[PDB]
Amino acid sequence: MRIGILYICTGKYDIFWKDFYLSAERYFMQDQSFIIEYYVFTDSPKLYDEENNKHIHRIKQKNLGWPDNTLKRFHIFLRIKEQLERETDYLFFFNANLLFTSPIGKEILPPSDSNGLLGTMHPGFYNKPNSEFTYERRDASTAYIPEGEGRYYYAGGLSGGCTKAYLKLCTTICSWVDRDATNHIIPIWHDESLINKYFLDNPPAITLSPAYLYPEGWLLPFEPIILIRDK
Ligand SMILES: C[C@@H]1O[C@@H](O[C@H]2[C@H](O[C@H]3[C@H](O)[C@@H](O)[C@H](O)O[C@@H]3CO)O[C@H](CO)[C@H](O)[C@@H]2O)[C@@H](O)[C@H](O)[C@@H]1O
Repeated sequence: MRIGILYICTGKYDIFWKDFYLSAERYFMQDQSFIIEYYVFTDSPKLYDEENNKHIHRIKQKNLGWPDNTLKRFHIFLRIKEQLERETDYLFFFNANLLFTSPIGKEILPPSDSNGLLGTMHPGFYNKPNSEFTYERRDASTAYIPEGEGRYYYAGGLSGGCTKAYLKLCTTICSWVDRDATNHIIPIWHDESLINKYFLDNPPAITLSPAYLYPEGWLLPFEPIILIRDK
């Protein structure tokens, strides 16, 4: 019924919201079965259409700068954590620069009987062998994986699940994030690095193809469902 969308645009990144939002209204989960809430974490004063729409929730979040912008992701999600458990059945995170090209239905929702959790295959690694996966390799990070270990390389920019299951992931990973800071370790790919470990312990109930991560200006043997805008 309810779909929480988590979205972060700080500094200039807010220039992505307008279109992400618009496309979402056309394509993403449009069935009267679903009510979509938008949690948009930003330091910008006003979003687009934020005045007319009651489902656009601006959350005041200052600019953390790179990498902490991406690194602190679950720290930032967890501020409204209690709100999130109230208002949403499912959560999904989109990288700021995504654009919906095609209709997305209930096909992507993890079942009940599952662990249900969702992840997308990184577009750069879908055609490569796991030696080529950019997994954090220092056993000093929480995000470390043994060489020749792991099934897929998962992307930072789209993830989700049952609200209860994806939050456990935010807190769990949020903690790993914190442990590494105590060791002065920053995983190589940051949150992506860490989510891949979690999805190693936790194979995701749904693994979406790279079509959902299709880069703008790459040729790939899929139809793009979701597109990645190029800066
Ligand atoms: C899709 C890509 O996302 C950002 O960069 C990601 C980076 O992309 C590499 C990819 O790893 C490589 O295999 C492919 O052939 O070329 C891309 C070069 O851009 O991959 C790492 C994983 O190691 C992270 O996922 C990075 O976020 C972005 O900055 C790129 O512009 C592009 O949109």
